[PDB]
Amino acid sequence: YDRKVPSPTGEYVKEPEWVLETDGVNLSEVMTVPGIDPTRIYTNSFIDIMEVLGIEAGRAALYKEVYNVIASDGSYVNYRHMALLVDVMTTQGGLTSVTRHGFNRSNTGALMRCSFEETVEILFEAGASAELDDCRGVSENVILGQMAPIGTGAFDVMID
Amino acid sequence: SEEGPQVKIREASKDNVDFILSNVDLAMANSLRRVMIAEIPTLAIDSVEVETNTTVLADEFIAHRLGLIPLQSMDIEQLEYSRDCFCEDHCDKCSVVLTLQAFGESESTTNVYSKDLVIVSNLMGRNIGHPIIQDKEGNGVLICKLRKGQELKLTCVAKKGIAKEHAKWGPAAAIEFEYDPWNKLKHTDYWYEQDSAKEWPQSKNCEYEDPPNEGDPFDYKAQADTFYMNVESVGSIPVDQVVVRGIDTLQKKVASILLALTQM
Amino acid sequence: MNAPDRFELFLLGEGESKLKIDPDTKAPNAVVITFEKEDHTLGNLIRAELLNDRKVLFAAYKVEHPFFARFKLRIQTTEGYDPKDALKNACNSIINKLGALKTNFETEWNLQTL
Amino acid sequence: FIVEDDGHKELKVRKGHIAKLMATEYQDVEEYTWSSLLNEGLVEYIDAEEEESILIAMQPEDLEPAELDVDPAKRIRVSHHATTFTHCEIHPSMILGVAASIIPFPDHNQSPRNTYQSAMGKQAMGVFLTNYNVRMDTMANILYYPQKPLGTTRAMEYLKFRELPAGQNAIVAIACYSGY
Amino acid sequence: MIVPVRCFSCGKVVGDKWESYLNLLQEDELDEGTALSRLGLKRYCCRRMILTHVDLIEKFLRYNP
Amino acid sequence: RGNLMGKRVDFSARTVISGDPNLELDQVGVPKSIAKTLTYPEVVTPYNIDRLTQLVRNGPNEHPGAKYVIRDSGDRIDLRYSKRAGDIQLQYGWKVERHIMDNDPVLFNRQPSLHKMSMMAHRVKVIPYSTFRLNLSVTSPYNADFDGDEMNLHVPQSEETRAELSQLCAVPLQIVSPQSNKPCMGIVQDTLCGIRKLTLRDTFIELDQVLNMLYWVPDWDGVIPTPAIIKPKPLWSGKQILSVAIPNGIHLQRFDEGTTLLSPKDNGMLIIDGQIIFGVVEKKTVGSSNGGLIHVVTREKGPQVCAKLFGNIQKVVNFWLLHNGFSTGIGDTIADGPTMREITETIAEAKKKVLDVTKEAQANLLTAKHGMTLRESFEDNVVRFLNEARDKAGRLAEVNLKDLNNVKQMVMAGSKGSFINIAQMSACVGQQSVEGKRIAFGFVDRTLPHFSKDDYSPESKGFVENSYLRGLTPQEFFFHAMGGREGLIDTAVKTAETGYIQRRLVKALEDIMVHYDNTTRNSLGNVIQFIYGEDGMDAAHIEKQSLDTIGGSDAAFEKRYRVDLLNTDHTLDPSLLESGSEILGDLKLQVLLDEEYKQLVKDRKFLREVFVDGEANWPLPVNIRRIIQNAQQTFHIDHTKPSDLTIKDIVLGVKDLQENLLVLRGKNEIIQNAQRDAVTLFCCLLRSRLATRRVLQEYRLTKQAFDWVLSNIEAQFLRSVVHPGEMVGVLAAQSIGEPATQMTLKKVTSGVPRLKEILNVAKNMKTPSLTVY
Amino acid sequence: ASRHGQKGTIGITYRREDMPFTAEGIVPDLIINPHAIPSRMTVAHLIECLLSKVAALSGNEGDASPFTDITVEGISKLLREHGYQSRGFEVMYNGHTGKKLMAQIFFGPTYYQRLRHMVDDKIHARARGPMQVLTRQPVEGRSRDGGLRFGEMERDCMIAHGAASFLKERLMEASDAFRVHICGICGLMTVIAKLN
Amino acid sequence: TLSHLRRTNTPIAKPRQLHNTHWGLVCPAETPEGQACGLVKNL
Amino acid sequence: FDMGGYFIINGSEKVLIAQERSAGNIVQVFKKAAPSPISHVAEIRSALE
Amino acid sequence: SNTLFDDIFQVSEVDPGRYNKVCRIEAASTTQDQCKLTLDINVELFPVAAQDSLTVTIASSLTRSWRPPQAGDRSLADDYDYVMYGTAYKFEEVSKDLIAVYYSFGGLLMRLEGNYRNLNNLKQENAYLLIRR
RNA sequence: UCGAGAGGAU
Ligand SMILES: [Mg+2]
Ligand SMILES: [Zn+2]
Ligand SMILES: [Zn+2]
Ligand SMILES: [Zn+2]
Repeated sequence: YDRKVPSPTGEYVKEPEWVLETDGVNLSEVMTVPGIDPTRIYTNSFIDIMEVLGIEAGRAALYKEVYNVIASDGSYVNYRHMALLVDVMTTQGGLTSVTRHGFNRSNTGALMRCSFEETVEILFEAGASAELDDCRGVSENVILGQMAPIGTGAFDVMID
Repeated sequence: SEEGPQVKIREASKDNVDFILSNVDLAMANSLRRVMIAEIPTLAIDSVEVETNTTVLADEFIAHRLGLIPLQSMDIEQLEYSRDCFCEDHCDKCSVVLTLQAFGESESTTNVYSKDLVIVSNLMGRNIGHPIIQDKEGNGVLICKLRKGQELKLTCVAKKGIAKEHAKWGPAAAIEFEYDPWNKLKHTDYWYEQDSAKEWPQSKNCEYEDPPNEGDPFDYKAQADTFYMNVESVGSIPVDQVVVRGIDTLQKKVASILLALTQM
Repeated sequence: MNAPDRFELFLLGEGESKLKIDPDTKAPNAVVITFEKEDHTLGNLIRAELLNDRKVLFAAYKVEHPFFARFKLRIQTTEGYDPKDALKNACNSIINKLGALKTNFETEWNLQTL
Repeated sequence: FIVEDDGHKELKVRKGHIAKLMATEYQDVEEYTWSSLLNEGLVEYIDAEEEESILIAMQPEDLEPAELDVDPAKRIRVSHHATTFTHCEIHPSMILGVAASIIPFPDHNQSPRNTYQSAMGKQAMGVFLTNYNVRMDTMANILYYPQKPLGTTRAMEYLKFRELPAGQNAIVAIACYSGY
Repeated sequence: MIVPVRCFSCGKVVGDKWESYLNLLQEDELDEGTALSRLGLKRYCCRRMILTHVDLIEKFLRYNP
Repeated sequence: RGNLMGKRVDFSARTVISGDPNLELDQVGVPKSIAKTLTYPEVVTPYNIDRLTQLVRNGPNEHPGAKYVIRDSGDRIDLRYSKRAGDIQLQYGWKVERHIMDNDPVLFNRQPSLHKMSMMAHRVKVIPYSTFRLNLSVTSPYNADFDGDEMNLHVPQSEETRAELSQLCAVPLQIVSPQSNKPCMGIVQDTLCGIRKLTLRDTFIELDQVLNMLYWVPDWDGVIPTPAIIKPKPLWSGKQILSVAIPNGIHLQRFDEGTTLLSPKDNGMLIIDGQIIFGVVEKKTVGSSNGGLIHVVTREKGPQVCAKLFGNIQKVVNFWLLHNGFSTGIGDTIADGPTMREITETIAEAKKKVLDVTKEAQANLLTAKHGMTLRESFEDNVVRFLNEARDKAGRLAEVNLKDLNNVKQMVMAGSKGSFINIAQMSACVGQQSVEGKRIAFGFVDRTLPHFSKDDYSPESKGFVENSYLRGLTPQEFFFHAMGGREGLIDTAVKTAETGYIQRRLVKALEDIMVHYDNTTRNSLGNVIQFIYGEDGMDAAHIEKQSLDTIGGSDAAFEKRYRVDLLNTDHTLDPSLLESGSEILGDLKLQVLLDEEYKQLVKDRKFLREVFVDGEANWPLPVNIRRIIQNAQQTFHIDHTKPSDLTIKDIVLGVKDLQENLLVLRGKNEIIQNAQRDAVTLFCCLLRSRLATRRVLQEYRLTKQAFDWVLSNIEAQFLRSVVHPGEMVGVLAAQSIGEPATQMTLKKVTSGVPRLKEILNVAKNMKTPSLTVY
Repeated sequence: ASRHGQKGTIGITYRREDMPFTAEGIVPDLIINPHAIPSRMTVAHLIECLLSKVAALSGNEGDASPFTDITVEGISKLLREHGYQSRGFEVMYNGHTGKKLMAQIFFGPTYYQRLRHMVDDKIHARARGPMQVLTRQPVEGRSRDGGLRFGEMERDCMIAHGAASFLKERLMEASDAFRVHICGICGLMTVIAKLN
Repeated sequence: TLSHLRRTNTPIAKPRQLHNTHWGLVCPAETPEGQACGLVKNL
Repeated sequence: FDMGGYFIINGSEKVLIAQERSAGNIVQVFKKAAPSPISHVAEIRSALE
Repeated sequence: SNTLFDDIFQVSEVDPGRYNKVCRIEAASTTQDQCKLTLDINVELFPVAAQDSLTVTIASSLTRSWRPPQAGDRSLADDYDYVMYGTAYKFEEVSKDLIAVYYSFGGLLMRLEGNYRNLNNLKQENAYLLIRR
């Protein structure tokens, strides 16, 4: 791997470094090894980094793996878009997946949750667990046909 | 002889006229062929009422074919536009009625040529409405074919119109147009693989211009004044009057601008 | 279906004038003439002949849309010279060449033998 | 086709059998048809399982022996480097479908483009049958003046595309002109 | 399905040369290239009207109604 | 999700699309029958009753007219058939459902709706014919083609609804996209092909063509520019006439490969005050790119000037290209006779380099590379050997493509072209691939029954020596057809997965919006980000600009920023400042520069901690580079007169400015610390460029100009801030689902399979690895 | 469309005068654009235009069979016999002006196919039309004078814009706004509808 | 009409891809797009 | 030029489409997956001709 | 409002930079050894052979529309066969007591390097160039 | 109204 790194004069110059590439994954026994740098070693398995190096180390490992997908196709997306998506998966404390048995098992209302997948089964449990909906979700007000809190709808307007 | 554009006819015929349009501006040569093709008024069929059609062809197939049949249009100025005349639908001052009847009374395949068109309305003594026959056998244009037991009865109304509205009123087929066959004007950049000169054929009009000397530099600030033209005519109007009525239709089109400027 | 009737290329519609003249804004001696029901057949011969008149500073036409048949013409002339008079002499300069062409061709045609 | 020894490995079908085939095509006296080719042992019916064990030839000139100057513009065809033939292909264009054999020069094209045309040559307009006037079916579109194409496949004759075309030889100029 | 009266590209009347064109190939034993040149068709826009034409009218006649 | 989350609606339309160069950008072609069908309820006022009474009198069958009229009772009145259709007295307060007319706001749709920029408002321009007309440059935000594509249209029925299309959802507002922080609309395919041929130095235009080109610009001032050449023939360059489209106050600088300030290759772009100075206009100048003309003009002059600018470039260049002309023959694929000799030689020497490797493998003299089998090393070598033949022979052809070659000219301008297409059309199409490898042994030990068994040669495995010009052989035709099936499968497989991916992302983040404290939240109120995007700026008003504190030697960093009043040799020369001689020594002022220099040194350490790669080019909300160029031209500064700024003006002024850049406005310190944390990188940029040596020496500003830059930077900052109410997660979803849709084509999981692993968190991954340092 | 996957709708109908012409008066029936050539690599389209052009002049048929030994260089030997550029270029003149086009135009006949998709068979527009019985929503399809779907895929796009009142308009006033009455004790629409 | 009578269907481990065995019997190119590409083939 | 090969039901001419299927009465060896208790199968689809 | 610079140059190199009607010209001032210029010229109108000697002038006149000459009464300020109109985009110093001025005559580029033009060649938009036989 | 097939789009 080629790498630019500061010279004593201060300008960046390229210092080539030898980097091993493996076919497998076990972080708990690989980083605890003499002769490596255990401060910068990396896997392309963010799920292993989350349980080993802490959740917040997995968040940056999650975002970098999204970036390598985009930049391999040559495209460019701004930072905040992917980093919003990464933080939503990461905020719940583990690795919340964007799937029907992932984020959609949250407490984020019912009519919002019933609009994605497993539609009728959610209303069944909500009829049992007697859930009350805040109706501040976008999909609650779309289903009820109201002006949702969407920009224009975030505020009320009244006279002096 | 008159001061202005000079014309020298190289070749001429009943259908083709080859001349050189010397000492003219470019826009006059191009507005000529634009007004030659479209704005000349000429007569062709614009309405068809079908009595009986036992043919295989649909009526509007045949109605499309009848419009493109070339009719005589020499004394066309004595004819009037239907939108101009005061008749109810059409009259003899504006329109020329035609009539076609055909029956298959032969075991052989019976053709329906254009020369079988017959004229009903009064011509008022002008060269108007006669379908052109250039066929060496004399049979005009193969409109339809008939088996035994088939008939076709219809009435064609030929009205006056302009080729901008529909191409059936087309006086001329295709206008040859070349200026500067050596490209001494450098009006185009030649595409080539090895040599521009050997990959492109010399025009026939290259003989009637001075071959340039490559040691001589670019003759800049020269403009296109000499044009080479060749006019085909369908036959509705003779070739000599296609261009002359083209000049007149353009000159009349300039004239309507003058009268509009005075009225304001 | 949606296409207009094909005579609108050369027939003036309801309440339409042939020439509508408007003066140009932010130009001393300039005018805009909205030729109706006309095209590049007519406009290029006007513009190319205006350029031959040595008292014309600007002369150009454009077609706003190939759908419709109309074009705008802009002329710029020296002070004390209405471009309508520069237009009038230019169009009249055209017809003299056209009428000379008509008789020159008819003279040369009847000389030819076929 | 069928290849065996002779005096060497050569096709069974000869020019004498070919002339009697075209003698049958003139008469449209000891007729010669495709079954006569099959029953004289000159042609075999080879399926996918049985062609696992055979060595086919692409062109009948691969069998001619070999021993320089050549036209540079043609395709680069590899010398086949094979001798022990059992069969020979009738013609390599006979791998194509009925719709793909409409396409001119498919060997000079990208293979998705050959596929893309084959889906919409079925939706071109034309005369599907001569009795369109007689039939009364739910929907029918017939071209006014259909034209046989100026560039025809050799396998167009057996598809009757020249006899029942679906388009017109439009005069096509590729040109950047008015940006429409 | 029947001979176009005029060429699409240039508008020359090609609707009269059909009966002549067929008999040029047969009664004179000509080829198609010299046949089109004889009939006054010289531009290729004209030539593809007659050459590429499939006269389907002859099959339409055989249907007796 | 079929009747509530989305339902069929009236006041809608649908037809084909076609492209109109003489349409404006935000204008839409609407057929009359569509406008005769669609209505808008308009209440009668004193202002409109003279028009509306005529419209009702005009009738519904021909437009402009009206179809229904509503009284105060609410009982509708049918104008298609009634007695009083010609006898109407419009009392005030009545509702008249008129037709759609010119310059009305309507939505423009394209399915699939992968974008917020795929549903943009349009100004109605009613046209006669039956197709929706749209501008050339609006294709890419819809992925529009004209090969039979169709587009929808929706009509608002109330004034607030009309306002939201015009002031939020309009075409000019969505020109710069929050996705990719760049414009989405650029010059396409004809203008783009023409604007290079226009801008060539050989390309010169005469007076007759130039005057028509001038009047084609709509908002033109009426001033003929003085020609480039005047003596033999007054002649204009294409750069002369094209520059009239670019508005005054536009500066643009760009450098690439051979870019001197004389530019012998005519490359690069230098644009000053609405005139281009040298260059060739092409895709890197005028395409929808980061830091292009569309990026400058939309920021500088606004959206409406740039939307009007889109047409004005088209109307000139299409006029030039209409009269210049352009085509593509098949001689644009023919290479030299000698070039074909070396190309088939290039194939042959690589064909023998496989046979030498194969014979080496056949005698078991092959050395097995580490980690991989002996057979896998043979496949890896030969695939690499033959691609190098395909890549070189194609690059042998692009050498031989002359300057007049029309395929080359599209590659040159970036309209529609690539190198590989030249390699396949002229030199050698290459080797086909199925499932990542060569053509498999479907038959026993052979690919086709015309080869002997166990033939691992290039011909019997998928390599296609002949080109599309030369003609593919029968065996090559099938392998090319075999690999093409996987692509049409791969094209059809990914789009269902991608369409699932986009829907999963949107419904995950649909409640995500910036609330009224810059905190990203959801309906429950669970905070996801405290500052949106970790700095608090909308991704639209964001540009890439280098922080040159990072790069360069410490001594070179020193010379550009160290000012020692106490030294005689490293001090502001009295040429630079009126107070130059009186400032020397002055112990109370060198403490301010040393405080400045100690912070710029601390800043360089700070960014070097974060930016380990050292690439300073990173996007930041305010383009200071364009601001300073404005002050150099708005105030006609010379590079000889000394400044009006004492050192106390600069150093105290910049430090006062950072307090006035605002993101959060709380009165407690942990918000103020978050506010300090929000702007911290921008100040590191701001102090780097507004430094006391750099202000006085590199761009010799004055006191009047300097106070304006502080007013510009503060105002541009507060503009470039997220507006509370923006649903950003929905935008975040589509900003990744749409580039996922354009994902299509040394073994690792990459792209859409890897993306399917990342989102749907994979217990077992198809290719895990450890990158060991 | 043509026989090589080259689709395309009609952008404009120009007359013969507006169309560019050559020195023989020949005028293209059809004008396509050169940028659809290199992206999709349809060289057979380009040879068909050449082989048809030599077939029209010579009066002989065109052999476009696959796996022939016919070359472009072999065809272009024949077209130079008939007095044109070997690779099909023709000096063409503008119709509007009459100036020779600076780029010589690739010109020739090419078999084209009129596909079955017509605009007036696809033109569709609707306002306040029929309603479905079950859902009180607009009916499906243009064949029943139906309404276009404002799908959930489109609902996300108006959410990202922030157009909230347009979202309420597109979902109530268009397509099945309905008023119903509910009780304050039991939150259900059990109440007897009593209005007048 | 000619190409309907030679159409095949496969009611549904890599079936959709073109096999070497398809040489001579199934058209390599003629197939639909999208929905069932390679499942529905022509002879 | 009509080719036949179609039935005529209720005036609407119908085409029986071909139906691809694996051949019966052949022995095939199928390597099973790695998380499987059994590793290889020999399948024979047995039906009378 | 008059002549700013005058010199006489002998051309060293003429280079058609992949161009047909423009060449890159290279010359130095005769009677001087610390001044040289590099300029883009139109060879189609004015053929510039190598090792020719060309008098070169720069003016400031002789805003508003460019009207055509219209007559000989509008008297040209050029006894030359070639002229051009351009804009100065940058001025750089090679060294102390040295200078270099950059002009763009509508994409046609000139570089003038020397010392003694210090009384002229200012930063203003207006600039001409006159070249004799 | 429900179920089936066929294309059009990316
Ligand atoms: Mg499309
Ligand atoms: Zn009358
Ligand atoms: Zn013709
Ligand atoms: Zn209750």
